[PDB]
Amino acid sequence: MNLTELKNTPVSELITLGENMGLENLARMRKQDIIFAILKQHAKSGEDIFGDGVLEILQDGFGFLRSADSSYLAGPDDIYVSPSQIRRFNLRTGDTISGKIRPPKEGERYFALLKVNEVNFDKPENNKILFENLTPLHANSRLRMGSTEDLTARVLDLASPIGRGQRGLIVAPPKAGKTMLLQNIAQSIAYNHPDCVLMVLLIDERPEEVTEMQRLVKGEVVASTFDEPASRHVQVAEMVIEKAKRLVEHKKDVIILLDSITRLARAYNTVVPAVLTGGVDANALHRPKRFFGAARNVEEGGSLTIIATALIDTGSKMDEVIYEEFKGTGNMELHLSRKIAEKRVFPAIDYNRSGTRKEELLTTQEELQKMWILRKIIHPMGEIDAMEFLINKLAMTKTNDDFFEMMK
Ligand SMILES: Nc1ncnc2c1ncn2[C@@H]1O[C@H](COP(=O)(O)OP(=O)(O)OP(O)(O)=S)[C@@H](O)[C@H]1O
Ligand SMILES: [Mg+2]
Repeated sequence: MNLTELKNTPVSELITLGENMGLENLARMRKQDIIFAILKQHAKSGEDIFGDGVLEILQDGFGFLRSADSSYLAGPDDIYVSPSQIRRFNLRTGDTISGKIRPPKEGERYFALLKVNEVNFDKPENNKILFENLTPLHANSRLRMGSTEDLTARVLDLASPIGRGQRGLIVAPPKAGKTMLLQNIAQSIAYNHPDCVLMVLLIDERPEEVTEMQRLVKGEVVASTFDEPASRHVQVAEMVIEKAKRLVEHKKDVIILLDSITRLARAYNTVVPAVLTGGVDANALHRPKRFFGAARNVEEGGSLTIIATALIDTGSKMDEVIYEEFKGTGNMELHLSRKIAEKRVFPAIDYNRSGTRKEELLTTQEELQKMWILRKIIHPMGEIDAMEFLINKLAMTKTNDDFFEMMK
């Protein structure tokens, strides 16, 4: 007597019951559409129907349990929540409600929630929200990150360390090795810290890039495709960040690997304007600045760390304005050099103009002391002839032995 055995299933596989049930024809029905016909059939013979989703309260006071699998897309398989059920348990957008659901009545489109079991993976008896969580520093906890796959991660913990609940900005021009850098972060965080909920968000991304990201990354991978309207690029980011805070409310750590603040801001721009400077509404930047600005280490407990990408040298006059607005709004900067990518040289990062401010407190009292040694002999070093020196003086060693036996 259940139907939550597996909801997150592939399309061709989901037709398991489509080859077992007494269904007429299922030729032109979507994946989210076919679950609706199956759920109603398991309702025809009484039974109990369990279910879960992510809360999104609409303009009219009611909400729906949006499927995290479908990147919070609106579908028929969504579970409805009444305004009465919102007041009953103090529910806000971003909540992960789970429990028994009910079949629709006559004149009802959606399936509705019946019983509430877990809110935010916890009993309905819980407190303080992210908006009033005291935010002192990013340095009390650290996300430390001999294969060549650990070469696009080794430089990071020397060039620009990643703090727990830290605002990070990756700056990259087209074709600089940006997409796989995020895939290298995702590895050096899952294969190192499998406790903090990892969310990988991609705005206005290609269909082949999202599926590859969905494959290689362990965790929540929410993304919007290029064919989708400008409004949907917002909805996903609006839903990912609203769930993230809700988890930080439970003293839990959350890391968001957002792709392109620009591509997110370009969406936030085409969805409400008024007076322009170079094709960008100056008022529109307020909404995406709230997204990136939420990244913090909470004093009471938990963290929210957003390591997002900024696009420079796109060619567009709009994209040049966006990065300028975000220059130093974060406290962690990782530049990606154009010239190092032009001559096939990877872990391509501008070590020189890529620091990670407020460092002192993120490392031990002398963990930084042997890091400023190389940092003092980079000024006379070139650009493309600076990264080759960072491989040979690293490959023959490990992490802490990088200078103890490498000082002549
Ligand atoms: N860590 C890495 N190790 C080895 N090769 C890399 C690494 N990062 C990037 N590359 C190479 O650099 C190229 C960059 O392609 P992507 O991984 O898609 O990065 P990208 O700069 O985001 O590409 P665009 O601009 O979105 S088409 C690839 O062809 C890879 O071969
Ligand atoms: Mg890419």
